[PDB]
Amino acid sequence: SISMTTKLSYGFGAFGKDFAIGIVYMYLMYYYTDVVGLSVGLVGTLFLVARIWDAINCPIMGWIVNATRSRWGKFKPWILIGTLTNSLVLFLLFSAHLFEGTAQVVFVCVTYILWGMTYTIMDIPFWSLVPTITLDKREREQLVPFPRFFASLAGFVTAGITLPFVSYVGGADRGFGFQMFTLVLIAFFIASTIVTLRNVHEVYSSDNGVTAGRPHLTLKTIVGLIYKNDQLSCLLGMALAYNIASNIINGFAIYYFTYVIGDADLFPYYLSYAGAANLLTLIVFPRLVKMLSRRILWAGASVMPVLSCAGLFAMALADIHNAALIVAAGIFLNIGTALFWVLQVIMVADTVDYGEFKLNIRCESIAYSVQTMVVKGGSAFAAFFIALVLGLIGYTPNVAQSAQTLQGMQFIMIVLPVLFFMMTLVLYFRYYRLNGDMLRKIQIHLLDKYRKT
Ligand SMILES: O=[N+]([O-])c1ccc(O[C@H]2O[C@H](CO)[C@H](O)[C@H](O)[C@H]2O)cc1
Repeated sequence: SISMTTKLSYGFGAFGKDFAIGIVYMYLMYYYTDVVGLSVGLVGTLFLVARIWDAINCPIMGWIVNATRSRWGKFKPWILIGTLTNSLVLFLLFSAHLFEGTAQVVFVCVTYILWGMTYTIMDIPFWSLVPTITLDKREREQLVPFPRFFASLAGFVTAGITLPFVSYVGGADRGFGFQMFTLVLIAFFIASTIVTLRNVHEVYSSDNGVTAGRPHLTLKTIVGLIYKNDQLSCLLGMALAYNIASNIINGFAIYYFTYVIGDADLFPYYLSYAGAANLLTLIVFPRLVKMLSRRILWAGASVMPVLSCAGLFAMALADIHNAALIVAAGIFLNIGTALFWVLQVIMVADTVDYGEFKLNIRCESIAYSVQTMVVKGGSAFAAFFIALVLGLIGYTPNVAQSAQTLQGMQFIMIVLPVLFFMMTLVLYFRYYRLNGDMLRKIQIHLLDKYRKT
């Protein structure tokens, strides 16, 4: 039994954790372009460089978390530090409207990077608590839905309430409203950190005496344990492919809603229905993973978005008008993404257990470093592939193109995510082994091996 209290406290921790970044991810473009007034090229270059640099930084944070011998634990201290420092840096991030000229181009450039690193400090260790809470298949299956559901809910309520709050509190001074809302986020986020730190207790931590973890390891060694843990490498590839495809699809949606108005008030309906789908499929995930195989659910996680892509491909070939097609594609995609995230967290935990099984080392921090690194690098790589595709199609001037050229660009933008999803499902079914009796073997081997000295 995982104490219902620990489940709920981890859920609220995840809520506060993703409620502090959803605003950034979603409206930092709007803030920096519509409020601060910075060139879109500057913002894009900064975002891409920062994602690459944060992805490079992630394994560094994993090494840091692994080598930290502390009282609270090897995770909670960095969780607290990252939470507080990232709260401060988020407030500073959205306080950019105050400065002007180079002074703010530096400010914006200095805060943003600091916002990305700081979050890493708390992001890697937080999820590293999943493997230490339990080692059982079904207990993980019923543990992770709580945090994933709460994170998704944070994202959607952010989308719903952030603009109303800014308009009501600040009005003309939209930047003041943004930073006041940041304060709301900080309150929820710090309270969530306190809750998770107090009520979540580590059982199978690498800082316990019976575990096989070695604190005094090098950065070369740790990053090599990604390659040695073939299952973690397979997870890296799969998650990178899934993230690249999901980022391409989300960019398509951003263009087809922001630039192409489509129909008025289609985006609110789409967002509401898609959030319902996401949160519901997260709520029923234990029942589904009992009824259907975990493998079936991963296959579905990749396939359902592919069905969305195919449907809206058909819409591209025909008239791009059906709102039902759009909202149904969103529903399918959100079901898939929820399944993916739940299964991915469980799979990172399974990979740390398999690392102890094979290499005789327990490193949670590195597996979740791979998770976050892949989140950043998927966006970066999706940008790279999109730029390659657009340059190949002849959009590299970005001045004016044939309508047929634009439609073919849409077609390719649709097919590419499908290729990446096929990559992830193919790689999962060809190389991944931690799903069945192997999971039980690793669990029993670890429990039996957990005998002092
Ligand atoms: O498609 N998006 O815009 C998008 C949504 C959520 C997100 O956050 C996830 O990746 C983070 C990595 O820093 C944290 O692991 C966090 O816990 C995850 O929920 C990242 C991007």
